[PDB]
Amino acid sequence: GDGKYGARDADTKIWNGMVGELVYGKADIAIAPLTITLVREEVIDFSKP
Amino acid sequence: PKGSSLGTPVNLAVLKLSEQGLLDKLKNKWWYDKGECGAKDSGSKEKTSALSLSNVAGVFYILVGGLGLAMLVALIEFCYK
Amino acid sequence: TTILESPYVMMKANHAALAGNERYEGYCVDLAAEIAKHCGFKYKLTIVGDGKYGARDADTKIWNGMVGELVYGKADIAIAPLTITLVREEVIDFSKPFMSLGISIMIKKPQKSKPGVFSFLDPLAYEIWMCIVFAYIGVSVVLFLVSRFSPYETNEFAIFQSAWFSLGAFMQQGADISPRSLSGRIVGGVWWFFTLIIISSYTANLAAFLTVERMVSPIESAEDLSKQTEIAYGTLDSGSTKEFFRRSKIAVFDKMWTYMRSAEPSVFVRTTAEGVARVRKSKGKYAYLLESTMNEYIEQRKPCDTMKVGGNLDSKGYGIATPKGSSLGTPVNLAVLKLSEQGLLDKLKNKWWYDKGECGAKDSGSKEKT
Amino acid sequence: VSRFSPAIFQSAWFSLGAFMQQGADISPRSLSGRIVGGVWWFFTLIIISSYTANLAAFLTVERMVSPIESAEDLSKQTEIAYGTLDSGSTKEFFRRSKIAVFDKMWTYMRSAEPSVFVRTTA
Ligand SMILES: O=c1[nH]c2cc(C(F)(F)F)c(N3CCOCC3)cc2n(CP(=O)(O)O)c1=O
Ligand SMILES: O=c1[nH]c2cc(C(F)(F)F)c(N3CCOCC3)cc2n(CP(=O)(O)O)c1=O
Ligand SMILES: CNC(=O)N1N=C(c2ccc(N)cc2)c2cc3c(cc2C[C@H]1C)OCO3
Repeated sequence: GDGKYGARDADTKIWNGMVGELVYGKADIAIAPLTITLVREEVIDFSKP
Repeated sequence: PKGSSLGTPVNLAVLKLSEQGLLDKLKNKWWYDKGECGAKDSGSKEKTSALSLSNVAGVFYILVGGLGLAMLVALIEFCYK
Repeated sequence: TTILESPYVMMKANHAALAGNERYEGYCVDLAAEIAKHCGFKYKLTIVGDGKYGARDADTKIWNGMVGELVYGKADIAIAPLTITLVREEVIDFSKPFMSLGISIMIKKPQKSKPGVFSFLDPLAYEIWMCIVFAYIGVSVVLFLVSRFSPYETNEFAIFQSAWFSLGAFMQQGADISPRSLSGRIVGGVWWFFTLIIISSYTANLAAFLTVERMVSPIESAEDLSKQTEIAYGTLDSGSTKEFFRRSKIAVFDKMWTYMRSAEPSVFVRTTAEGVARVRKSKGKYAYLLESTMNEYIEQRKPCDTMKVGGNLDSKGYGIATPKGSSLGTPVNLAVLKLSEQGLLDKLKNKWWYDKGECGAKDSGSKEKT
Repeated sequence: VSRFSPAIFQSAWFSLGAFMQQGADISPRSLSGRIVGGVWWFFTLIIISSYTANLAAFLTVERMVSPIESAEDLSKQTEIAYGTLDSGSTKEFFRRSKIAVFDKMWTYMRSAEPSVFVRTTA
């Protein structure tokens, strides 16, 4: 959506981007250059780099 | 997604593609093969080890020009009987 | 469980004194202490059996090493530099990689002093030295014509004698000419200025390289390393480094692999120390391919004559191996990322590679160019 | 290459005038003497050029030394050692310092062989 990366908002605290689409079940997988970070490993799982 | 069926198979497939060499092959395919600058860019064997030819060619040109002017002078000298 | 290898896990100077966890020091010991701080658990450091890495046998098909100790429940976790591979992910779980690596080239540090007859002409060029004689003969041929003196008036002609006079300009400052000559005055006038600029540039450039001695002569590229046979290059007798060149799809690594397979003498060595010794004894004529983690450490140790040239070739990494279905898997998987984002992993890397490295920066400035 | 038709003083006095000046022209003017003096002038030219160039190299590497009035640069060099006292406030000050300069100095003094610390000030 609108070219958003896996990022969690600060005010509304809503996950937007590929991680957001995976959290709310809108998508099944995200084969994209997504950096593995601790903030995203908590909500969605990551494969080996 | 956490608890999805595709997690482990993709986790293993990434390692399978990296150990086979397909990931590096795709990297070289879409980065260097399709790159407009295929070979090395602006890279010489070594960055000015000595002196360049264009650097002395000007002195050589002023030498040739002086020799030509001296030939002209000799041409007007022998004609004077 | 972890393997005793330099410098990841090393025994202290007083290993016999005291007991428990103080007997070991290194990178993985600080990493284990930090994991126990960010996860909270009592940990006991144990050495792997007879120093075996994570490898599955071919005949008996028995897992030996750290991976084996986790499979049969002999150990609970393996904080050790274990490479993440597909064959090991099937049996035991892996945490995110805490350090990336790749196969690199190690060569001896090149010497700068190069005395000899081949270096006196280097300050100018291969072409300028061959052009100064062309300018000299171009001046001699003009001296053949500009040698015209006043005779009452189809000439006396100049043979043999003209070349004699012409040869004089190369020795003396130039000109030579004939007395009371109008055109030779300017022939030698431009010649003297030309040779003056030439000698001035020669002396100036010679001074420039007696103060700035850099002399970086390695190609620094694997593809040109395969395109030359003077400096040999080899890997290990057995291991993933050799197998990577074996099953490689890129034509560069295939050329390197054919070169190493049809190598006389054989470029492969049994141990890593044999490759390091061959690099240190060949005086820059041998190269050794090995993982970058060991290449950098050998470069950071005495006698500092080894150097890691170029970059990595493949993308692999070390990760903490956890047993399948263990409680510590996910907390360690998250703690690794937490330590990487804080910067403690890179801080330990700089601590145990460069800070404690025998090869210091060396005194700033200084005078070693006599 | 001179008159040698069989002690000769003629060819013993001409020799030094070509070593000094530039060329090889005396009373005789022979081409063979030109090629004797032809390589000599180039040889001595290379010699004087290299002498002047190296002299510039030692007038350039003599005034590029750093005296260093700043402690930070004193820590960046290891030929000239620097130390404090075995016990006192100076050593504890280098111990509990938050600036990376004094921390580098403290690590240098802590991992010093031979020991840079002394018992007394004298
Ligand atoms: O998983 C593996 N991890 C490894 C880790 C290391 C080290 F760098 F020490 F950590 C080394 N060495 C490199 C330098 O020489 C001494 C041992 C070998 C490893 N091997 C064997 P390979 O098959 O030759 O790669 C593995 O299999
Ligand atoms: O309050 C303090 N005032 C101090 C005053 C002086 C002096 F300069 F002589 F006045 C000295 N010396 C400097 C040269 O070495 C001989 C004695 C030490 C002092 N110390 C000990 P510190 O713990 O090493 O600083 C103090 O504690
Ligand atoms: C003791 N000599 C020495 O250390 N070198 N040789 C000189 C050199 C000095 C004098 C003369 N006459 C010729 C060469 C040289 C020439 C160069 C150059 C670098 C040097 C420095 C080293 C190789 O880079 C390009 O050219």
